[PDB]
Amino acid sequence: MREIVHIQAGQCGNQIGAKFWEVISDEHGIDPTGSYHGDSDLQLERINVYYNEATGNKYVPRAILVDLEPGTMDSVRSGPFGQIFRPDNFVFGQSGAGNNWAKGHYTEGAELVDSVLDVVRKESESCDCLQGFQLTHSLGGGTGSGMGTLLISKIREEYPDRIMNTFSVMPSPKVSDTVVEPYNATLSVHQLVENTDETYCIDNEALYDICFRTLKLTTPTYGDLNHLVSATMSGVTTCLRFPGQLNADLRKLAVNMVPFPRLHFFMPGFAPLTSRGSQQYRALTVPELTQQMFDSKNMMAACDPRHGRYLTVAAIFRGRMSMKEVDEQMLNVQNKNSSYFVEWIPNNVKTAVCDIPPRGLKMSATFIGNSTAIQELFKRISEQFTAMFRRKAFLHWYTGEGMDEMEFTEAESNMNDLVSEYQQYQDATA
Amino acid sequence: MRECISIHVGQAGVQIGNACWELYCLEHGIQPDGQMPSDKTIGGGDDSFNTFFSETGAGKHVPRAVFVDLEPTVIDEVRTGTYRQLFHPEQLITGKEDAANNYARGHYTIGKEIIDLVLDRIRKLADQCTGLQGFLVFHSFGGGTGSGFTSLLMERLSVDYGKKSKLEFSIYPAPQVSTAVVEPYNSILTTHTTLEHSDCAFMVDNEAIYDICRRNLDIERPTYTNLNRLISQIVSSITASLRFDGALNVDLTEFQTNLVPYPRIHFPLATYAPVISAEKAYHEQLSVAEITNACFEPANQMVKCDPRHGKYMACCLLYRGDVVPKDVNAAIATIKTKRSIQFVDWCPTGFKVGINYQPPTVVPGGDLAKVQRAVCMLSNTTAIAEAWARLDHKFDLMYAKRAFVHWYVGEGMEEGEFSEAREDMAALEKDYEEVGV
Amino acid sequence: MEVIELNKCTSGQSFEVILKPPSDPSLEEIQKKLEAAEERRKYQEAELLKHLAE
Amino acid sequence: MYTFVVRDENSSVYAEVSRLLLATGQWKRLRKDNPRFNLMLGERNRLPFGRLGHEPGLVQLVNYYRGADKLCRKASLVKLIKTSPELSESCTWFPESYVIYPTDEREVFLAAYNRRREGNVWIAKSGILISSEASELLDFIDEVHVIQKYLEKPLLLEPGHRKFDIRSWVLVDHLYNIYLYREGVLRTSSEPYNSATCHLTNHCIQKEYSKNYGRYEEGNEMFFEEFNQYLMDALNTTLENSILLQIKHIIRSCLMCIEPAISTKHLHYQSFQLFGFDFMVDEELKVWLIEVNGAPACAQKLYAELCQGIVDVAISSVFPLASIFIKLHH
Ligand SMILES: Nc1nc2c(ncn2[C@@H]2O[C@H](COP(=O)(O)OP(=O)(O)OP(=O)(O)O)[C@@H](O)[C@H]2O)c(=O)[nH]1
Ligand SMILES: Nc1ncnc2c1ncn2[C@@H]1O[C@H](COP(=O)(O)OP(=O)(O)CP(=O)(O)O)[C@@H](O)[C@H]1O
Ligand SMILES: Nc1nc2c(ncn2[C@@H]2O[C@H](COP(=O)(O)OP(=O)(O)O)[C@@H](O)[C@H]2O)c(=O)[nH]1
Ligand SMILES: [Ca+2]
Ligand SMILES: [Mg+2]
Ligand SMILES: [Mg+2]
Ligand SMILES: [Mg+2]
Repeated sequence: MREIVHIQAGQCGNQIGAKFWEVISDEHGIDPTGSYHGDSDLQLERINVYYNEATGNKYVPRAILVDLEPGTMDSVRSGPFGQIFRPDNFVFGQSGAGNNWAKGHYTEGAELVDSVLDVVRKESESCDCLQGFQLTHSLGGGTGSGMGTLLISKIREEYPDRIMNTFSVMPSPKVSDTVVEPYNATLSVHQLVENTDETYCIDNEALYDICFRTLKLTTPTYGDLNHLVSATMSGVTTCLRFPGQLNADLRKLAVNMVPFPRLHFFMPGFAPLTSRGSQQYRALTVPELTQQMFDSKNMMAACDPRHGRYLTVAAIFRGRMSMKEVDEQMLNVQNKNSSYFVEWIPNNVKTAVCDIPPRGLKMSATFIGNSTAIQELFKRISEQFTAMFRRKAFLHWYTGEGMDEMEFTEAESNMNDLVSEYQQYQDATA
Repeated sequence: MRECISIHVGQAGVQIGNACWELYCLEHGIQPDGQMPSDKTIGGGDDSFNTFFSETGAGKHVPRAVFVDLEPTVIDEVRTGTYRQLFHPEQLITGKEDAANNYARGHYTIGKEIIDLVLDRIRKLADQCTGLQGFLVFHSFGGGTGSGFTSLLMERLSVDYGKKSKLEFSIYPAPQVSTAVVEPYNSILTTHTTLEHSDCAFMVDNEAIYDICRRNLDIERPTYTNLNRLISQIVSSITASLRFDGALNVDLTEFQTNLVPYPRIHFPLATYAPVISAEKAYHEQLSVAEITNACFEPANQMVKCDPRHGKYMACCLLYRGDVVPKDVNAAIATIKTKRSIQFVDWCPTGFKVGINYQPPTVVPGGDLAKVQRAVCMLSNTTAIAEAWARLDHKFDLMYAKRAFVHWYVGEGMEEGEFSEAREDMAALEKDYEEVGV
Repeated sequence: MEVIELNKCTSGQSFEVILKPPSDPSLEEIQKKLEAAEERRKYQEAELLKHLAE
Repeated sequence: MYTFVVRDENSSVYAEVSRLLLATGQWKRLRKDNPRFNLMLGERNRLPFGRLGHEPGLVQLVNYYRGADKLCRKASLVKLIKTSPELSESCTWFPESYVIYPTDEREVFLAAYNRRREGNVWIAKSGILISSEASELLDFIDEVHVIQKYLEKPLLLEPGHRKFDIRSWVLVDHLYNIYLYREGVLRTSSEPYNSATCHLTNHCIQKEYSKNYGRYEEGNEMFFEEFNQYLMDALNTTLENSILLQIKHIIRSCLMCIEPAISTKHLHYQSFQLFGFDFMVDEELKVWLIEVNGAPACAQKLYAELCQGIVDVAISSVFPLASIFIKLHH
């Protein structure tokens, strides 16, 4: 009965957050009304991790919905699984954040954050043994980015001994809403490096390229992007939601994945890559899963793993398959490409198997890699940042909210430090 | 009659404990009920099996055992399992959140908050002992509880029970089933702290029994259930002398006397044979010579190493089933001429033999086949140091970069304890090399 | 090949064969270590809550 | 793809094997401390045998036999021959030897030495000292050696009246098949053997102290075809009959004696190893064993064929890709 409190902040945060709850509610046999109608006890054995029980055996997501405008949250309440959410956990303002980190972190969001922390507290008090928190948000906007990291800092103050986890969507000009996204992202990363234990880096650059090149979607929507996110999120939380030996809770995952405190930005991967309604008929063989899950084309962060080294890896296979063949294939990857795994962390690849597959598939595999190649992501954001900041472009939006140019300089420097720290261990030898 | 108390710590310790006590009950004819029809002395007894069982006025035979885990799932299965009636609640101790595969978290942070409770529950078993001789402690090297809390428990037992012996059954970490990257850290750390507090420790490498399950039981991908069923047979062989009428290893003190000349070098290598699949339709029963000779094949050892390139300090043969001394000595004579068996100059080249006419009991529906005779060799050979070397190498690789160290420091441990524990292991490897080369 | 100290009973028998002859910390100290580590945790947490206060 | 590591850079033999392996395109060399290897060309000293065979999903092989040093060290070889019943004190192909410590078999050596005086030349090996004076030999040791009977009447090669020793290369695979290389070499002395540089057939001592280095044959090295011919011409016999039968007997006796102690038949890792057996032969065409080398070099013109043989017999046998050897049957 180790509970996780979920928070979703902003448009992006609530969009994927909603899809996340749709997917796993279906995996746990919970319907839009909160009633269980599954055919396996494995579905309810660890249901308490993400759900609260009410009278009539109703299952209520331990989820808090946050935004500075009511737009997306009204869409969620009118969505398929809208009713399932605890109505009082809908915490929203009216002013919006205007894609402005400063508005979310210092002014507009500061006004709303206490209200959110009240709901968090009411949830946490009900917990038998709170593991920690998972946050879904984008880093390119204002609310999810600015207020999201504000929440994280406050939550760490009240719950300093609990694990902080995030699903952070990284901005990309291929799907850009605004030109100030590199600013918001750089300021957010600065917060994440300090105040999170585990961050899944979900790059919109990657999600777009996957949708276009692989899934052959000529005009990718956010729905096409979130089909990939929800599928990844379900996968990385499998070990948390079902019985298992490996990475069964947030802390044990952190201990396995995070050799150094600042280097906790994970590169997720998923196989097989599918589009919505594709409904493919041939299951993949265990060898096929293993080759694809490690393939660059299946990474949700636009980084080439062959350009860096793996510090740690977590692989999760779902569905009825040969655990013997899985072990063999996993051992085969490491032994065939041993150069890409740091030799000074022995046996840094851990594998889990879950009998229950995701809907629409007989076989699937989820990848979680702590690679030094993730620096490519932060480099990219840093280049976009400096291109504008060298001319102090668009800063007036931020100085108008009380921010000083120094705070940008500090944020940039810390991210450039993160990049250099990754490069340090990419060259390190035993 | 002198009582023995079994302490099962962490997931590995508990689940192995479950396997052992299940087996014990079958061997002594005790039911899940806790009833033992053969025991005509009701409510008490001075018998050899009373070393491991106490008796109630109603005639229930209760394991002198305590189960501890900093997380309730595993012990909750015991509370609801087949042998739920066997134990009483105060024996099963559980926390709320585990040590997260972190030695420092199990030793310092969470250990501090439950150590007094456990010792009190242990005290309540000891108060029911007329002549408590010592403790049998089951735990993993790799887990946070198994490593962290055990070392804390071993320190305090030496305080509250200074005169009493303490034996370990330790699970050495193997990647094929390991659940954490830092298990080499935890292993070295708990070995360093526990070394002076343990009189004799039996290491079981999960790698070895994993392959024994693949090779000899034809199990494609062994589970903990497969591993524990086999481990329990080994443990039963080792503890049979404490539970049955005999004259070899009749108390815990005799284990140290017979197998441990030097205190620090208290890690006997266990070897067991035969291991036969219950699915083998046709099987030729193996002779005394054939099973005794198998005790010198690395493929049957609890820890894979090469005793040929080390020296012996002591050896003990523990037979179960149709075995007579004449056939044993005949097998020993033949084996000595064929194999490389060199003792240290200051030890007799000999074997302490123990026979029990009752063949090995096997769990119904288990993977193991019934055999008419089996043996478990306990040999203190310097070759087991190969396992320390492997472990210390993995430790050196990670610690050179201080990888994962922050997780321990954050729990209150000082970075110095790492190098301190590593130094102790460096000396230990040095001791082994002096004695054996 | 000398057998010695042969002991027999209804349950079994034991003996020894020789092929060749030869040729601490107090309870107090423990409580200190657990408490010293506790203070280091409390210090580290205090520095965090100090940093967050800034 | 198979993988291997190199941890002995100063190995001429396995530098060539390493090159040959890569040239197949089916072998990739890793960093020396990468543990996920199929093959290990390990260091000469303190090789970590204890870390081999513990890598799931990897068949691991190494180019050395743990315990083979009992054969390849002077003092250990002596002790092995005297104390092993398979070889026995009554061993007619190994010179009379004794182990002596500076500052032990000193008493036993003198006991037999006094017997000799009433040919009594010996040799002290760790810099070497040949002398009939026991008192001088013992002094040389003090300021661990072996004292061995010096072969006063060696077979002398003509023209030159010069001595020599024979080097045989033996490859033992993971199944303990004993493979004798077709080619051997005679390390010759270029100086006339003087009863009272010309006693030591060492290639280094010859090149440095001999004026006559390389007149009779290339680098004071005679190979088997020439040596065989000479034996037919001069003595009316063959290399096979007069010498090799004894060589094959000695090689088998030594390696079969040690097999139970070093065999990796049922081990979690596997071993092969290249040995170099060094022989003298006397006037009577009687073969003697000098020593065994555990890390032998090869003759320059033989490196290619031998090294390719190691790959075919010892390595490819375990790791199949996509005879120069005489099998000494047991
Ligand atoms: N043989 C055997 N080994 C086990 C078993 N359970 C766990 N292990 C091993 O124990 C090590 C991990 O330690 P655990 O005992 O599971 O962890 P713990 O003692 O509960 O400590 P924490 O969970 O971190 O608080 C790994 O190397 C496992 O392979 C078991 O039932 N049998
Ligand atoms: N017992 C003996 N009787 C006669 N000559 C002997 C002898 N022992 C050694 N020699 C000669 O002295 C030389 C010394 O070589 P030894 O093999 O003893 O040392 P080494 O190990 O330094 C040379 P390598 O390793 O190349 O064979 C021999 O090649 C041989 O020519
Ligand atoms: N994958 C995905 N990304 C989104 C979505 N909505 C916005 N984003 C990304 O998030 C950034 C805009 O942030 P947004 O969530 O709209 O700002 P906020 O609501 O004020 O926190 C841009 O980089 C977008 O690419 C969505 O539904 N899916
Ligand atoms: Ca009784
Ligand atoms: Mg938006
Ligand atoms: Mg546990
Ligand atoms: Mg030599």
